[PDB]
Amino acid sequence: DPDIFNRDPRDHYDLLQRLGGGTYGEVFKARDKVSGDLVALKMVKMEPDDDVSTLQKEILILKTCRHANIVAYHGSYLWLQKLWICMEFCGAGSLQDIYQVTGSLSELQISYVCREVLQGLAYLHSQKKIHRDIKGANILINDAGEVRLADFGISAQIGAELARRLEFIGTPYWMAPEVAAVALKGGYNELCDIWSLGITAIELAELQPPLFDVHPLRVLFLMTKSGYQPPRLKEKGKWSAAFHNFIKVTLTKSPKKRPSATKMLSHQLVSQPGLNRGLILDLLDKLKNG
Amino acid sequence: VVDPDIFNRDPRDHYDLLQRLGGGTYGEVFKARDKVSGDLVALKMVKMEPDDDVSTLQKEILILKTCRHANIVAYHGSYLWLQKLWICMEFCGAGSLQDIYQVTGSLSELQISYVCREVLQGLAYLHSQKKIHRDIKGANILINDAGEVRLADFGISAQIGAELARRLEFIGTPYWMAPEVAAVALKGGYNELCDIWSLGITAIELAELQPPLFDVHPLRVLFLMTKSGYQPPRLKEKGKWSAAFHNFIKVTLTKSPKKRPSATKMLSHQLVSQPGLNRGLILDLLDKLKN
Ligand SMILES: Cc1c(N)cncc1-c1cc2cc(Nc3cc4n(n3)CC(=O)N(C)CC4)ncc2c(N)c1F
Ligand SMILES: CNC(=O)c1c(C(N)=O)nc2n1[C@H]1C[C@H](C1)c1ccc(C#C[C@]3(O)CCN(C)C3=O)cc1-2
Ligand code: NA
Repeated sequence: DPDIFNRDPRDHYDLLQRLGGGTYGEVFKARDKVSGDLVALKMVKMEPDDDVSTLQKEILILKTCRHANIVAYHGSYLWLQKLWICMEFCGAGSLQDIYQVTGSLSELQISYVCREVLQGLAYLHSQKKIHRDIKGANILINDAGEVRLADFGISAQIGAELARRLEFIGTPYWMAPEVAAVALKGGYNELCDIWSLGITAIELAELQPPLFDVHPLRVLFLMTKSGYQPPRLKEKGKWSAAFHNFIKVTLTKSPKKRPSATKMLSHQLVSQPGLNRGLILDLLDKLKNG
Repeated sequence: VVDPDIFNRDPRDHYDLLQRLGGGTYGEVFKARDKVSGDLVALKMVKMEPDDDVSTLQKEILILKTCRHANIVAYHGSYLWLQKLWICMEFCGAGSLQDIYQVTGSLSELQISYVCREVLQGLAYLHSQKKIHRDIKGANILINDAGEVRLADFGISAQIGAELARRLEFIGTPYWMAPEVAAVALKGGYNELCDIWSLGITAIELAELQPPLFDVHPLRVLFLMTKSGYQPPRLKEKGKWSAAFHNFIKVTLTKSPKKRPSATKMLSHQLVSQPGLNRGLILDLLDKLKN
């Protein structure tokens, strides 16, 4: 790929500190040596006997993605078999990091977050791209209180596996149509991000998604049973009917009836006036006071 | 561990390798003869390393040793020696139905009806054990010297099991995951009824010596099955086949998995329940092969 910078990222950036994990790779905070601007660098090591398809898909996803509510992609450096993905810096970290200090968010704060994530998802889905990993840990906040979607590692893995299973599909002349549809289209569509956002709205309201106490495998099994009920907000009178309805429609069980991102953006909870980053600046102020 | 019952010895202590089978189609399968008794077996060799992931093989052997049925190829055990695993199975002199019809030509309706009944019995057993074959085809249906029909090649089935095992060990935190995504993660997006469709295609293969659309690009064929107006394939020669055979093709090739009948249900279909079906039809096929 000619877009890759074939040089050492330390040519341009002072590495400052490790910021955490992600779906794969280590993320570093760094500073532009010329402008003094801050960035984050997701470093992915490519070891000798490694399939790099997932990494290549991640770069492919980001190369054509330009939307304010998606963490900006500035490019990638390949050096000493390490790929450094350079991106926009969001100084406050993830919402999950934040609410573990501040406590649960207010309804207006959640409404701003949901509106901003929905704007990002509409753009992503308009590119036939899926996030598939929406949660508080993947919603980043910068010092201005603005909302950014991050970590496409899961998205990239899904696209690489789909391309791989397709390349190694062999002769499908005996294959049933439902198997073929799964091989080409994966078994679901972008509306899974709308459900995840509804669960995130509960997360931000209650500091954990439903059934977080339950073993992950057990949770998978419960969601596939006939009696599975979409979760609800635990405290009824704490939240408006608009918030309850938002949760109800985003958590529609059938994907055939789950509304799209663009449709959800006309929902009154996220289309109401007065939603601005200042609501999140207030949250960041709670952080600043222990 | 690949299998607690592995024989930690070289199978060539006991067998002489006589010839490779499949010409690469079946992989490294070998006709082998017992050095002492002269009994013939099939040894399928798979190369192993320390770094090699053994999950698929482990699943394949688990399937073979736990799914003993009259219509599944017989499994005699596995040898591990010098980074080579050998799967020992019964030897079928005639090979697969594809081997046979490339010599004999198209099978008769009764012979195809008998194969379908026997395969459905094996599938009904497999599905009853929460197993999916997912690669039913003429090349994977063996005919032994006694004229018995036996499903084989559980490699795709093993792969599917190994993918599910890896998704669940690395499931992470699925608390934000949508129900339809959890269903695909857990159940794969389809069910054992895909095998019923594959048998319908196989019945056409045994009658015409090619599956429908064999001359169309594989990726093109895949896409067509996802288009709303996909018409399931039919038998070419209408006049050659009975109404029951056409209807059997119709029902197995129900494109909606919600309406496709199960293996046990399909066994009460008029075609595969008719009294004229007996092993002699296949022995007759073997007699034709021998001539
Ligand atoms: C079908 C198959 C798959 N798909 C994958 N892995 C193994 C087998 C598999 C093949 C067998 C083949 C034979 N015997 C014959 C006889 C002939 N062939 N093979 C082909 C050939 O080479 N000739 C020259 C024609 C006659 N016996 C037992 C087998 C067995 N137990 C298997 F599991
Ligand atoms: C103060 N700040 C951060 O703690 C930050 C930023 C930050 N920018 O500030 N990022 C992370 N963290 C931490 C660590 C972890 C959360 C993480 C994990 C994965 C990704 C990613 C990614 C991409 O797939 C590649 C490029 N791109 C636009 C993606 O989405 C970013 C981050
Ligand atoms: Na072979």
